[PDB]
Amino acid sequence: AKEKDTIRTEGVVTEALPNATFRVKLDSGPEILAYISGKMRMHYIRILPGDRVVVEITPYDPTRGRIVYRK
Amino acid sequence: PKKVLTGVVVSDKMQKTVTVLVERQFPHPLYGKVIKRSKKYLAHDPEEKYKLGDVVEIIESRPISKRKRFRVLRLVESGRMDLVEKYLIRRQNYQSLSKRGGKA
Amino acid sequence: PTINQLVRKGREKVRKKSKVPALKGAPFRRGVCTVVRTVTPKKPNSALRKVAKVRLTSGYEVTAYIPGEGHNLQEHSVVLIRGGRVKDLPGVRYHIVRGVYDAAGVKDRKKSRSKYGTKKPKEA
Amino acid sequence: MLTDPIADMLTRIRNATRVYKESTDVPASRFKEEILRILAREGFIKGYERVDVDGKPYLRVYLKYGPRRQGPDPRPEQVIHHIRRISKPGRRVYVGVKEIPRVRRGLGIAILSTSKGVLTDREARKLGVGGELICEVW
Amino acid sequence: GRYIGPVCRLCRREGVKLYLKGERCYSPKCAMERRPYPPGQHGQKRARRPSDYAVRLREKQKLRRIYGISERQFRNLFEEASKKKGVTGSVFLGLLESRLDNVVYRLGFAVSRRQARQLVRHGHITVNGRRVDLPSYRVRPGDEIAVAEKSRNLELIRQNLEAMKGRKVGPWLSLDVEGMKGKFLRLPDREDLALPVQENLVIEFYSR
Amino acid sequence: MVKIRLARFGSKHNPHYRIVVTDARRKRDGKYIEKIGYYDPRKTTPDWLKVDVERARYWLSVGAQPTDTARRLLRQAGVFRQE
RNA sequence: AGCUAGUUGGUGGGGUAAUGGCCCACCAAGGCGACGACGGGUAGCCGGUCUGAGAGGAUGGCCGGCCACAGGGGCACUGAGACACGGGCCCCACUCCUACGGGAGGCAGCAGUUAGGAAUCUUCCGCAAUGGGCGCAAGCCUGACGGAGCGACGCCGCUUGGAGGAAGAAGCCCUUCGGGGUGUAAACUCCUGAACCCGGGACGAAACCCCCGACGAGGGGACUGACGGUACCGGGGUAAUAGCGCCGGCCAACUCCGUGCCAGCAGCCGCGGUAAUACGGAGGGCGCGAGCGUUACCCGGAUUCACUGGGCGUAAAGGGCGUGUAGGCGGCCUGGGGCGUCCCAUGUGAAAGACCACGGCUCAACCGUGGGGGAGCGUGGGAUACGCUCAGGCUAGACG
Ligand SMILES: [Mg+2]
Ligand SMILES: [Mg+2]
Ligand SMILES: [Mg+2]
Ligand SMILES: [Mg+2]
Ligand SMILES: [Mg+2]
Ligand SMILES: [Mg+2]
Ligand SMILES: [Mg+2]
Ligand SMILES: [Mg+2]
Ligand SMILES: [Mg+2]
Ligand SMILES: [Mg+2]
Ligand SMILES: [Mg+2]
Ligand SMILES: [Mg+2]
Ligand SMILES: [Mg+2]
Ligand SMILES: [Mg+2]
Ligand SMILES: [Mg+2]
Ligand SMILES: [Mg+2]
Ligand SMILES: [Mg+2]
Ligand SMILES: [Zn+2]
Repeated sequence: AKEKDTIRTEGVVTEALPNATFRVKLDSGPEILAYISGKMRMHYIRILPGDRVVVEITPYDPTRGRIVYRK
Repeated sequence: PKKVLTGVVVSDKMQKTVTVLVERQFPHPLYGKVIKRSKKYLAHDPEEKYKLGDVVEIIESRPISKRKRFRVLRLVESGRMDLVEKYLIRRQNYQSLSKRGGKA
Repeated sequence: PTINQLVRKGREKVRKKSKVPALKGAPFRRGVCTVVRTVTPKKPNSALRKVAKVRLTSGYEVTAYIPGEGHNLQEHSVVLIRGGRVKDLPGVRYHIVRGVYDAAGVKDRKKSRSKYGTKKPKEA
Repeated sequence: MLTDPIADMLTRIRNATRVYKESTDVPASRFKEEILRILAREGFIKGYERVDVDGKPYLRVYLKYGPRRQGPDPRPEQVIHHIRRISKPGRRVYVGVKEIPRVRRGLGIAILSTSKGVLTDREARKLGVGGELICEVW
Repeated sequence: GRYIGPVCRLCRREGVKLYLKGERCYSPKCAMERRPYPPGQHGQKRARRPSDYAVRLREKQKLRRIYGISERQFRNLFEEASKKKGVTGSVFLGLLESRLDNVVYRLGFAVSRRQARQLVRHGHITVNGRRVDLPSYRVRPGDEIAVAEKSRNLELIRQNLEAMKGRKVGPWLSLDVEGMKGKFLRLPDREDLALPVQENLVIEFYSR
Repeated sequence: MVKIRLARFGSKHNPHYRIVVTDARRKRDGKYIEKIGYYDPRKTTPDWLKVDVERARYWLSVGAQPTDTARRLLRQAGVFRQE
């Protein structure tokens, strides 16, 4: 099925944590742990610690999000 | 039948009582090797009669004191500290293994 | 070892160690949710597994996995833990029975419904 | 010292036969000779005789073998494919006549030592007795 | 309770022909007649080499699906033949062949095993007089297996016992078509039965 | 007081007693001193009562005191018949 | 890793049914321990049970045997017997009554309530049967017991039908668009006839008692069922529940669609980042079937604690080396003993369960009867090869 309570809000890469991990601060309100989307990692697309990025956030855990749009 | 046993009188220090050291033998239940186990019985000797080193037959008796249910039935063979030895020395080793140790 | 050695020291029976302190070795244990967060998979997996800290009646407070398409698990929602690790979520040794207590069963299930506490779909 | 004579013998035999010696010596003892008696009887060895090596008594044990073989490794088949001590000092093995094993589905034998002498298993079973289970052989 | 459902699909899956219907299963229609392949959307696709398991599983499923019996019963029956002396393979078949519902079928009282079951259930059968409606009743040597007098007028019992005129019977049996009786002479032996089964496998399957 | 009574060994709706000799204080189905017979209240087999009368007589020879029913069954197998 | 002062023994006395440091006075200085004392932890023990090829491992509900306890602690009284679950006293805790002085309680009996918990039943019927206490007896008491009740909790039995019926409906799935599958499955015809209605209706119960007979043996008579108007019997009679798990491999069962390292699966290896037999549904299939699946725990697989039956040069594993205590092990010949060891007889190894046989209930589950097996230990008799022991001898080990 796949519910639809997902979101695409944007933000900026803050920290450059380990294993394709980032502090990404949502333009919206705060920042989340944000991990690099599979797609994106498969197509490489390095991601500097200060880029505007798109996030996929499950209301289930706003605290986390996946980076969708590369830059 | 009142169980009868045999052993060496390793202790003579009491009044009207002797310590008989009955040695037992039997196969170990799982490993089967025959193993020699043993135990001390305080046999009743009213006449002092039996002295340290003797081999006596012990006989199941009516309680005589707490921890004492055997009477010396008869002497099998007199004197033989070679056995009292084993005992004493074994005890003496104890007097070590704990914090310091016992001379070899 | 020599036979004599065996007689002396002998073999040591193995001690099994429970992998589910659902205490009192119960089959299930019920508790209350503390947090209904989400966690990331391990070594080679990616996804947002739904998880939940649980205060057990057994006194313990553990992390349980929420099986299914989508739950309705909140906070003070009473739930029943059932034990079952999850290779991707370390620190997660139990699954949460769906269809018991505050854990509503999976809606729109038509297959292994029993393992998702969802009644028989009244087919017309 | 020579810790276990009976094993020492079976081993010498096992060792010699493995390299196909014709004969082979072993320090004699009544008990040892007795066992060989069965060995000979059951046809595991050609037989044996009392000899004097360097002044002390031994027992030549004339070994026996299958015939020459074909293709690679014409080495004969063994007559004594097996032979193992069972009762060993510091681990004696006694059996009741009902607990007497049947070596190799009967094709092999086991030599017991009973108060009725040193008989094989059939001999013991027949005579309704048990004893130390000296060794199996097949 | 017993299988109940399309039966010739089993016939097909088991490859071998099973007579779970009596008539027709002789007519050019047991489907194993032009369609000896398994049921379902893949029936005609190539068969990959079956696994040791597969084989044993299938052999058992076969034998069992023949006498139409619950794995539960089938198994216990097996475990029984196992304990009893005598080559298990045989003993087992002998026991399956001792079920009342089977004999009623082996005596032409019924067209098929299923039907015989029902006859037993609806009390149309006799065992030395007293009627017995337990399809799993163990018929044993000496037992006469009649037909309910009351039922002796039933068209079915008539048609059945009619065509039975002429037809011979198993050598471990014997039936008197007149009074609609028959005796269970002896437990049939492996040779006596001609089941498309390799019971050495069925034994091995319960080995695992 | 040692007695001679029945011990229930049947099963629901299927009673089968055992004419036993047991001290008077034991559970009716407890450890008995000796069995000496059996009894099938429903006579579901030709043989539905046996009594080692040799034995009975012995126990009675020593204070055995039978239940009224136990005495019944006994009598019924000439336990006392002194012809 | 050391423990011990009533602690170990003795003499006298108390005490009990009785032996005893059980208790006491006096005397002696003993008693226990690495063959593991003392201390800590955990636990009622057993017949058995579960698993296992076995050895073994695990277990000790229900049934039978024993023990311990009866809110926690202590104590005695009465008695053949108790330190006495529905007897007594005291202390503690808790509860209820209290005119505040003081009193009353104890379901770990049946049922039931409440609490805790994932979770465990009826405040039922009966005393007819079996058994128990009292009574000369009639009889009274009996939540022991016999039954019914609820719960697929387990085991066994049984039904949802049977036979016919297209080169094969429709719908749904797939298609190489020819067709293939669901499938004789259905529809339909015919047959039988669970439920259900009617009638009959039980074994279990023959004693105690009464009469003849002497209150004996023996013979006759009477009363008595909860279950139950149930079991079962006979007549009538309806085609009349099916679900659950699984189909990547271990492992029996494959395709289309949806999704797109997401949502999710997951026991392990792993699967999912646009052709996914591994996710979600569908068609089809495999397996079981009033069950099916899950979780938990035990045995198995695991010769992965290896007695059966494992090992240590480099994988985990030789002690840094020696001297040496205890202990383990012990060359050749002969004699005594007969402790081990072997044999025979005999006693014990309860019943139940296990195994076999026959039998009872339509079968089976369940149950009855009979038979066989059974380690261990007791007693008597025997054997002596090996082991032990004792004695004698020897030089092949060792020492000089
Ligand atoms: Mg989604
Ligand atoms: Mg406890
Ligand atoms: Mg094993
Ligand atoms: Mg008194
Ligand atoms: Mg009470
Ligand atoms: Mg009564
Ligand atoms: Mg009464
Ligand atoms: Mg497969
Ligand atoms: Mg796809
Ligand atoms: Mg093992
Ligand atoms: Mg080993
Ligand atoms: Mg290894
Ligand atoms: Mg290493
Ligand atoms: Mg070294
Ligand atoms: Mg020697
Ligand atoms: Mg002896
Ligand atoms: Mg029968
Ligand atoms: Zn067919």
